Formats: sequence, structure tokens, C-alpha cells
Amino acid sequence: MLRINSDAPNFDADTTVGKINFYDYLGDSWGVLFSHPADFTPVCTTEVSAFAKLKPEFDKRNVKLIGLSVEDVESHEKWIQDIKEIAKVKNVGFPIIGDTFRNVAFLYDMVDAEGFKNINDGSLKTVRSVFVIDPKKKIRLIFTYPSTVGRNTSEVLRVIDALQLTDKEGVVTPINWQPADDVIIPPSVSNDEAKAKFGQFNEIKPYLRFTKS
Ligand code: NA
Repeated sequence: MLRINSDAPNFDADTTVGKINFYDYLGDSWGVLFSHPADFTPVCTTEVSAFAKLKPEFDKRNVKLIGLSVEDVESHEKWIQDIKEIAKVKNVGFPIIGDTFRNVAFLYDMVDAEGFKNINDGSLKTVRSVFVIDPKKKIRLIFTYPSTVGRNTSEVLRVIDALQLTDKEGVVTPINWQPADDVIIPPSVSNDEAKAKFGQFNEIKPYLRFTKS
């Protein structure tokens, strides 16, 4: 099964922006792949609307958004029109994948079978995962909220910031970290190595050393 640190599988799909190859779409950017069981459902509609409004926040972090929903592109196009109206956005700048037969969802381990459309029978309730993918196509973080509970855009941005920072500076982030807060030196780094790389640090315990960001 796919887990954090697994490679995000590549695929070809029909989308609201035309046919794409996932890796090609992503390029060297980070990616956020978010999933929906069906179009014209309320929580998901609010969620896509929020991502659309906030796309500039993602753009500045070199992150490309992509949505998946188990319906055809034609349906997604109509849904986007509603989303534009609701969100009061001029356009939705990212694609929504038309996964009519659940093939992509299946590839991403959200369902145990592919080849059939959305029947409103409950088999699609699990098509709700969000995958944060790095420039090397590694899945870095996953979260799955049920369609009943809307996601948190701020948290998605927070984790992206933490992940990027950790990759950039070789640090780790504590619970509830916000940017500009102090970070933690990874245990793989010796105190001497830490002095060389970070300067000063506060050793709470030998394994827990805070340093400034
Ligand atoms: Na020190």
C-alpha cells in the first residue's frame, strides 16, 4: 500500500485542463493531490473553492494543486462553474481529474476495485485522501478526512512550510510549529556538527535541541 515515503505513481488522465501526465504536470514543483467522492457535494465544494481562492499561496511555495473526483470531465466542468460562483474566483487554476471509473483512485489505494462509475452506493466514501508530494515524486504526508468534515487549508500550508523548511535546512519541527518559531536539530546531527551548522542551541535533553530559524 502507499504510505509516506512511497513514490507517488504516475498516470495519464483526462482533466478540466485537458489530458495530462501527472509527473509532467507537476514538473519540478511540489504537489497537493486532493480527493473527492463525487461532484456537487457540499463539503467538497467548499474545499475546492478554498483551494481555488488560495492558489496564490500555493504558487508562491512552488506547489501545484490538483483535484480528483469520481466523475467525468464534463461533470467537473459544470462543477467548476458553480465553484467559481461560490468562491467568487475568476477561474480555478488547477485541474480536476475526471476519474469516471475510479481507476486513479484505485491506483492511489483509496478503493479496492476499479472499473465502475459513481453509483451512489457508499463504496466511494474513502476517496478522500490528500497527498503532499515532493519534487522527486515522493509522497511526504497523507491525510484522510471523511466527506462529512471539511479540511483545513491553513494546516495544509503549515505542513508544506515545515516540509520545505526541513528539506532546505536539515531541521525538524515540533508540535504546533509556525514559521519563525524555533526548530529542532535532528538527532543524526552530533553536538559538534550542530555547533558547526547552527551555531547556538538549547539542549533540553541530548536528543531535543532547539535552534533559531
Ligand atoms: Na550551544
